[PDB]
Amino acid sequence: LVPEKEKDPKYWRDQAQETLKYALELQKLNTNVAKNVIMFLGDGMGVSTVTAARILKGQLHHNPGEETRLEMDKFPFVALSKTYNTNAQVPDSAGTATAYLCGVKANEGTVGVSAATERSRCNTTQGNEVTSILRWAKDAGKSVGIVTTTRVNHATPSAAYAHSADRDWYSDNEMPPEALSQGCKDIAYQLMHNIRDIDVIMGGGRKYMYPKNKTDVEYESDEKARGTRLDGLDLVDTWKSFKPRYKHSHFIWNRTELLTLDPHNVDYLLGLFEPGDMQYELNRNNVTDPSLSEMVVVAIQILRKNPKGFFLLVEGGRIDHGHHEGKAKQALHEAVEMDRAIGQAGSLTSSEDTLTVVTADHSHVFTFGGYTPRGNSIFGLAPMLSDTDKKPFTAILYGNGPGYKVVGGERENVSMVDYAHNNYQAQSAVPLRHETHGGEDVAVFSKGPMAHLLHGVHEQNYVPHVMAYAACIGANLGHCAPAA
Amino acid sequence: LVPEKEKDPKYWRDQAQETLKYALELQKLNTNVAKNVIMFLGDGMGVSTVTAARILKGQLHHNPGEETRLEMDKFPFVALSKTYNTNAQVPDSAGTATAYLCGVKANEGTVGVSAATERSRCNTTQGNEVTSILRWAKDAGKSVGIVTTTRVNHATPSAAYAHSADRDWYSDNEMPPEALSQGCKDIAYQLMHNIRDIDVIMGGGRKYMYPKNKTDVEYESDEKARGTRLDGLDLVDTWKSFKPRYKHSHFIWNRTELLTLDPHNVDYLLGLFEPGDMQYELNRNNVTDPSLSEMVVVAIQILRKNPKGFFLLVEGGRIDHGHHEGKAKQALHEAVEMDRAIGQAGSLTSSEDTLTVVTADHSHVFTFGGYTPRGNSIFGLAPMLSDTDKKPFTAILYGNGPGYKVVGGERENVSMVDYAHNNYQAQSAVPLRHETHGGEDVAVFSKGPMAHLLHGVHEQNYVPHVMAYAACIGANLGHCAPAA
Amino acid sequence: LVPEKEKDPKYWRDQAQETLKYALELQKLNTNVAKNVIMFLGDGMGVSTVTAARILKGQLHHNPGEETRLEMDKFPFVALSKTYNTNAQVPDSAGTATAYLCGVKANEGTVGVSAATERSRCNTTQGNEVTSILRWAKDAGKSVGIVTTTRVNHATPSAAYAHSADRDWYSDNEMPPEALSQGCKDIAYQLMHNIRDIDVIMGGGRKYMYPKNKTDVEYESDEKARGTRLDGLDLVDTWKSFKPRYKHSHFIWNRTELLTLDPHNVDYLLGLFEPGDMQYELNRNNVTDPSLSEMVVVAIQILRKNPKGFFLLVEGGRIDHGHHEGKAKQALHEAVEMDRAIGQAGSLTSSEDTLTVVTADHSHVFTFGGYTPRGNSIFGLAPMLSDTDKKPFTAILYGNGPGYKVVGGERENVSMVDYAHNNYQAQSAVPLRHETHGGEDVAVFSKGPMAHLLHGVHEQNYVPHVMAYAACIGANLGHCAPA
Amino acid sequence: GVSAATERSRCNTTQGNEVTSILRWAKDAGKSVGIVTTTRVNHATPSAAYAHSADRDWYSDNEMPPEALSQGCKDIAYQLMHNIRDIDVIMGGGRKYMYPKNKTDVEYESDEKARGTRLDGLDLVDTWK
Ligand SMILES: *[C@@H]1O[C@H](CO)[C@@H](O[C@@H]2O[C@H](CO)[C@@H](O)[C@H](O)[C@H]2NC(C)=O)[C@H](O)[C@H]1NC(C)=O
Ligand SMILES: *[C@@H]1O[C@H](CO)[C@@H](O[C@@H]2O[C@H](CO)[C@@H](O)[C@H](O)[C@H]2NC(C)=O)[C@H](O)[C@H]1NC(C)=O
Ligand SMILES: *[C@@H]1O[C@H](CO)[C@@H](O[C@@H]2O[C@H](CO)[C@@H](O)[C@H](O)[C@H]2NC(C)=O)[C@H](O)[C@H]1NC(C)=O
Ligand SMILES: *[C@@H]1O[C@H](CO)[C@@H](O[C@@H]2O[C@H](CO)[C@@H](O)[C@H](O)[C@H]2NC(C)=O)[C@H](O)[C@H]1NC(C)=O
Ligand SMILES: *[C@@H]1O[C@H](CO)[C@@H](O[C@@H]2O[C@H](CO)[C@@H](O)[C@H](O)[C@H]2NC(C)=O)[C@H](O)[C@H]1NC(C)=O
Ligand SMILES: *[C@@H]1O[C@H](CO)[C@@H](O[C@@H]2O[C@H](CO)[C@@H](O)[C@H](O)[C@H]2NC(C)=O)[C@H](O)[C@H]1NC(C)=O
Ligand SMILES: *[C@@H]1O[C@H](CO)[C@@H](O)[C@H](O)[C@H]1NC(C)=O
Ligand SMILES: *[C@@H]1O[C@H](CO)[C@@H](O)[C@H](O)[C@H]1NC(C)=O
Ligand SMILES: *[C@@H]1O[C@H](CO)[C@@H](O)[C@H](O)[C@H]1NC(C)=O
Ligand SMILES: *[C@@H]1O[C@H](CO)[C@@H](O)[C@H](O)[C@H]1NC(C)=O
Ligand SMILES: *[C@@H]1O[C@H](CO)[C@@H](O)[C@H](O)[C@H]1NC(C)=O
Ligand SMILES: *[C@@H]1O[C@H](CO)[C@@H](O)[C@H](O)[C@H]1NC(C)=O
Ligand SMILES: *[C@@H]1O[C@H](CO)[C@@H](O)[C@H](O)[C@H]1NC(C)=O
Ligand SMILES: [Ca+2]
Ligand SMILES: [Ca+2]
Ligand SMILES: [Ca+2]
Ligand SMILES: [Mg+2]
Ligand SMILES: [Mg+2]
Ligand SMILES: [Mg+2]
Ligand SMILES: [Mg+2]
Ligand SMILES: [Zn+2]
Ligand SMILES: [Zn+2]
Ligand SMILES: [Zn+2]
Ligand SMILES: [Zn+2]
Ligand SMILES: [Zn+2]
Repeated sequence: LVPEKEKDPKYWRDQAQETLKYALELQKLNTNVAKNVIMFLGDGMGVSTVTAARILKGQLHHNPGEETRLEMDKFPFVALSKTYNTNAQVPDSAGTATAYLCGVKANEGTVGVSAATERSRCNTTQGNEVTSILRWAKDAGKSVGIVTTTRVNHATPSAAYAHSADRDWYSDNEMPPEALSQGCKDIAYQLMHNIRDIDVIMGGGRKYMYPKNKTDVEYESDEKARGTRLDGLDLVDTWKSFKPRYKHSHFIWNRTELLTLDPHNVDYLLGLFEPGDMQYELNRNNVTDPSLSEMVVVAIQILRKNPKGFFLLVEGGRIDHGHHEGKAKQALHEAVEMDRAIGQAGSLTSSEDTLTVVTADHSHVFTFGGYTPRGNSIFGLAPMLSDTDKKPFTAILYGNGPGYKVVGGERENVSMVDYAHNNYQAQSAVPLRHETHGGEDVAVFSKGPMAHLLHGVHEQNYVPHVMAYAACIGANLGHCAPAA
Repeated sequence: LVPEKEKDPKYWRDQAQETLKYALELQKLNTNVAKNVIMFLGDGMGVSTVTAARILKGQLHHNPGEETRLEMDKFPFVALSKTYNTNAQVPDSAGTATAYLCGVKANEGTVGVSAATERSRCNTTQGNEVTSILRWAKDAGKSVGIVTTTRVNHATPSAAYAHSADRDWYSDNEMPPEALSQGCKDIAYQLMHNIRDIDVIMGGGRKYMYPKNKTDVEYESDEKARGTRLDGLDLVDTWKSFKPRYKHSHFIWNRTELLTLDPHNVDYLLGLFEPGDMQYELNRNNVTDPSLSEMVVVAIQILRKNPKGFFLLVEGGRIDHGHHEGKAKQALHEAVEMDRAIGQAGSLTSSEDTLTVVTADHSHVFTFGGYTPRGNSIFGLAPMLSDTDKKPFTAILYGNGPGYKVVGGERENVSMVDYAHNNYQAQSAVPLRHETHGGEDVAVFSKGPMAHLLHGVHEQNYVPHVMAYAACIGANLGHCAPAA
Repeated sequence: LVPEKEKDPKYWRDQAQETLKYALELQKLNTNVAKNVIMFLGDGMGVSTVTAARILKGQLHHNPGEETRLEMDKFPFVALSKTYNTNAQVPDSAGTATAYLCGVKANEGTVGVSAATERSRCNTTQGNEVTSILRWAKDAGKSVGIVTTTRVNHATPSAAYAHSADRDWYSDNEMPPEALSQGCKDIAYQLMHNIRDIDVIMGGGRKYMYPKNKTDVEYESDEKARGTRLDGLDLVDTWKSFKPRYKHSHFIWNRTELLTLDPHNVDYLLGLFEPGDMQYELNRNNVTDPSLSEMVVVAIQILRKNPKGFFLLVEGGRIDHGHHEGKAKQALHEAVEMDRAIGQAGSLTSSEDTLTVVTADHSHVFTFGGYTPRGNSIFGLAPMLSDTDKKPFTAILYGNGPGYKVVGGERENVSMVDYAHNNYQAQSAVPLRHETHGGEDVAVFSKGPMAHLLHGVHEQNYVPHVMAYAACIGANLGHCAPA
Repeated sequence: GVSAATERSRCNTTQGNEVTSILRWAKDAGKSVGIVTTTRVNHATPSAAYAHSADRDWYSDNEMPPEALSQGCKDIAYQLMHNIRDIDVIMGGGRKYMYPKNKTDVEYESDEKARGTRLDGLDLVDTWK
């Protein structure tokens, strides 16, 4: 396409020199204290997904896109995060979360607990618990919030509150007899009982909260949507019970109630907007379900009221799922939506006292190549046909996953399919049920007080140690001590 | 494997708080002036490549691998660089090196010219040349060196001294008639003539220097190692004839003469170690050819004589050819070999005066992931088998290229083959003759003075401006005016 | 030009539909309490002036410019403000200030008093004083700050603390002895003595604080910089004196001191960076003198301490000087600089508890136009030459001012002149020493709590009344009324 | 600090029956707060300003029966530093309940009976700063 302004060297020079001046002003560091702390987590947002979703974002504005700036791009400080679990080389959603929430690396498949546990053997839990930064914030006075698009007892959000030996123990319904009978209690149970004054909780998981076979508020006619608690416990009610009566506690289940609440009025909030995982944003109901930006806006309004500050984890957690499904147009629109939410937060707070980290737990085997010309749709085709099998190919290609498609001994001629569809699954090399995670590092975008402390190549479990220090919470208290 | 020390949460807590202590000390920025600037370019060294190579270095020491620190991993300041070309969303090795060496972004396939130059069109070069940091540093009075493992007129180093409308014009042999008509000389010519006192040149490409059909000094029988020049010019000899009279000038071609040189006592070196590209470090002749770290060290020793400092450019540029061949084992080893060069360079210069920026031009469609357990070999296999055709797969997989191996509509059973061999090509999604570049972002690593200025998610063309500012060369001399 | 995307109707429809989608969501009105209040005041930044300024900001980035968004362009709520003074159809710098700061229109020439007072007559200042929103806000226990690129006692910042029957009475040197004997105080004396705890005061006007003939600290070889107080008073030392017992006061005078500051250690700041008016942004000493954005940042960094909130007045006051001189490139660069400063104010505060308001006191007779093509430089020429005298002309043109040039009965052919130059005076219709104000309306831009209350075409006095209601300060404070 | 649902020395009946004191209400509204007594500062009377316990006897953990500690409740001295962490003025007695078991006293260095008591090993004076 070649924009006309970009053929002028003065353009590229002027631009780089402006960039330089800013980097010269960034030498005055922010050594304030983090009153508030916010962490964004694109589940599965590796470095390649960041780029592809920057392109996507701008392309939704009829710009070439590669020139575009994400909201996460504007963060002054970036670093790289080594993401392997003690258990495995190519890590998982949960043990990574124990790293970047609890400050301790752990075995795959285990939340809230250290490496001294094995997965699914349950007596190995006690004495091997590590508490998260969300627990550190609450014990410090702050308000704590969790916002996600996955089940609020899924792998990423659990390690903010739970301590399980298996990520799969959503309720007692999916536990084995042994773990139950050995005393262990489900993630959905631990959401309500480990920290009982979690100010904001928003996401999915309505069906893990209600007594078995109880109908759903949204879908009566759906059986798989029905309750699963073998406890017979109404955990929505167990929740309302654990909050004082002279404080306003609201439980909502749809968008309309969400955009109806008065934030200066409510004290505790539980929004459970689907039985399990929430909608893809391409798939959402503008009526019944809210967006992630909507959840995050209201969440910060409630949590802003605490004068001690607050801590808010936000999981753009459905990015992982679009990739696992091999449906990249889903993964990428999911990531753009978590960027819209990042934008919102920066508008509702101030760089001067709020430390914001955007990062990923791990990455996927999502690539895009093919020498595509400037501005070529990210879901478009590489510019000419294969050197080998003489058929065209997509710019996006996966390393493994369900896109593998050899229609009769040869690979699909994607010219008369719709690669531009929402549920198109780009080809991969190894067919599988699901696409796997990637071992490559992920970036760490930091803004606000003490953000520069996230530098270089670090281990993933360094991430919450930085934040805890900046907000004078947790184990190290030096950034507030007069001894510093 | 799950190492024992790593089961104690004290272990990780102690490590992060170690890392936290280091991070606080970096609050004392290094505001010195860059006496010397050394830039390590790894042709095609994507984020995923760096991580995979970090593991391999550690696995060559029989450590688990994932917990290793490459030499480049020890740089304090990491950033993400946006790689796209004005022309091409997925860029090439030429127009990116215009950007990270001249600070201007260009069209794919051109070097040292603005985007107002159209590829292969010679009459569009005049008036659109843009000079390089290597030029800016000669003009400030420094020693300038180029040390690559590709040809010394390959697209990457050629952007440092040349201004050419097609990466492909190696000699005048490879130039169309009307391009010679119109007047613009080949690259090999420009290497000798544009900047006629380059202090160190070293790498491949010897055949491009000698006139057509002239037996190579090393490969006397080989017919493709003969010179290519219709010029008739002996450019090794022209290189000698430009240099000042009472200064000692040397031209080497085998590894032995390199180490016999006494650096304290040579002023102008030219080492041409192969008729074309130097061979992969795995096929390196201990006898006839030096390694990157051997070329680098001898180079630095000749350059630190100049009291005004030196700019060195080092390209570990067979990383790109590695991935392009699908031979992940080649490219990873190149990457590690370039890391060894980074350590050598570090122990021959001081941080207090030497800004060392390490980055890449672009990435590749190289991924790894298979849920491989901790310590797994990087070239090894994924633990359990494909859900869709029950065959095994390698943890390393490509998005395209020559690893696509269907053996009858079924995809090759790799339990049958040596998936750990050097020239083994991991499988790909789309069969192409050559694996393609990836359009995602690449890391920048920086240590030494002003290194904290390479900080965010920035355009690729930003890099040489930081370097030129740090060093008080080129356009913005502001780091050296009276302004402390 | 004609960018490639703008040829496609989907582009313009997608664009509108997202502009509309945002417009809907803005229906959930922000009714919070303005903890902090920030007012940005572009002196002379009329409506024509901010269209040209938005071109300029984007043209700096090598864009065509017209599609660029300023920072204030991003505020949700726009209004038109009727600027007329009470004895002047085309208003002045000071009497408007009485309106948009004190909520009361007044006569041209007078700060901080009502329309009862006649100019240069002190014996009508007696008992005709109106207080400003700075006073009202301080009176409710907020920190308050003034940050300007004119003198800190110029016409516009003097409406926040002074009640002076003549905007010329900068110090007592400039006052007729007839008024000194009626017993009035110069604005500079009034700064330090009326509201004695203003937390930040930043700008020009240093020479009015030191005693007469006193050699100046920055430009000492020069006597138009020397002290002017006949009082013999040292109001920098007088300023340090009225501060509470255990509080840190500074007084800084150069840019190095401004960024050395630790805003966790400075309760009262005073910063006087030039003897008189500060240097145009395009002329400024990178080293001795701070930009407007630099001053706004550490001003907010200090005032963020106070837990009750703060009020801050920011005046980009040198746009008026730029137009008055006919030098559009200075006036437009001053406007862009204040925009930068408006962007900074957005990242250091949050729109949930901060109402910020961007406006101008009045406009100028600055126009621009001549069927220029798209992307044409704002300081460039119309495409065709005058069909009458066959000579080029500049897109930017003035109603009056020093721009008028006739070289021997002949209007100046301008291809022969550097009309892009930082001091070029684009041609006018009536020559004058200084170009004049405009009597047209000026926009208001408001973001944050109760910002939607600045809504239509209102009188100019109505502005601080909305700011005061929303921050629960001053005379009407039913927005906090436990109901 | 507990309602009438709690039962004395039955720890697991604390959660959900805490009631907060006027001292807490006052700090929550921004007032400075102080507690000056001549008894120990974790004695019955002042403790109701900050603590919520099921037995007044639980001055430090050294006095707590283990199943109380097992069920997680913290001793009153602990709660004095942790519950409201900005009590402006705390004056009175109870120095021994603030330091780890057997640290001699700053004032009576040769008293058996005056050594620290904390099995937490904690220095609650530093905890407090
Ligand atoms: C969102 O949830 C609210 C529940 O508060 C729904 O409103 C209720 O709808 C039922 C069905 O007619 C009424 O009997 C209730 O009186 C309503 N309550 C309130 C507070 O309005 C609402 O319909 C839901 N919206 C959607 C789209 O499902
Ligand atoms: C891949 O598919 C395309 C289209 O399905 C094939 O190309 C078309 O062949 C028909 C045959 O008459 C033409 O009418 C079309 O114009 C062709 N082009 C397109 C874009 O439709 C193509 O040959 C197929 N190639 C392989 C290797 O399968
Ligand atoms: C490395 O290069 C040197 C120089 O080209 C080689 O040495 C030459 O050997 C012949 C044999 O008679 C002599 O006549 C030349 O004069 C020698 N030159 C010099 C400079 O000594 C040497 O053989 C080469 N070694 C390898 C391993 O290739
Ligand atoms: C993939 O190849 C492997 C090895 O070539 C097959 O596995 C072996 O097959 C032989 C057949 O005689 C058995 O005796 C071995 O016990 C098998 N296992 C191993 C570990 O060697 C395997 O069946 C092939 N799978 C497919 C789907 O083709
Ligand atoms: C900015 O102001 C500071 C302080 O007003 C100046 O520092 C003075 O430096 C001289 C030496 O050059 C000392 O003798 C003085 O004692 C310092 N002043 C004070 C008040 O301590 C500084 O030189 C000024 N810088 C510029 C660029 O104008
Ligand atoms: C306005 O000035 C321009 C020059 O700045 C005049 O144009 C030149 O006129 C001479 C002869 O009169 C020609 O030789 C040149 O080629 C013209 N062009 C330039 C760029 O110099 C123009 O005629 C003047 N017009 C009026 C009405 O005064
Ligand atoms: C847990 O129970 C199992 C019974 O299968 C036993 O073998 C194991 O030793 C127990 N673990 C511990 C830590 O006691
Ligand atoms: C949401 O509203 C838009 C209005 O433009 C409509 O086109 C869209 O179909 C609605 N949502 C979905 C999921 O379709
Ligand atoms: C560049 O060369 C071509 C080759 O003949 C010529 O046709 C063309 O006109 C030249 N470019 C311009 C701008 O004239
Ligand atoms: C290089 O030399 C080492 C020992 O010096 C030898 O063991 C190795 O096999 C050689 N490698 C090649 C590729 O020639
Ligand atoms: C007060 O103002 C009047 C205006 O009519 C003037 O004549 C008179 O002299 C003033 N007062 C004094 C004491 O001069
Ligand atoms: C201000 O600094 C810049 C450095 O980039 C320089 O180019 C410019 O000329 C300087 N101008 C003044 C007036 O100091
Ligand atoms: C207290 O403990 C007893 C057994 O020690 C238990 O049965 C009872 O349920 C507990 N109380 C509560 C309120 O859970
Ligand atoms: Ca719903
Ligand atoms: Ca050789
Ligand atoms: Ca000055
Ligand atoms: Mg997840
Ligand atoms: Mg190369
Ligand atoms: Mg003014
Ligand atoms: Mg008592
Ligand atoms: Zn995940
Ligand atoms: Zn996952
Ligand atoms: Zn390359
Ligand atoms: Zn004015
Ligand atoms: Zn004016």
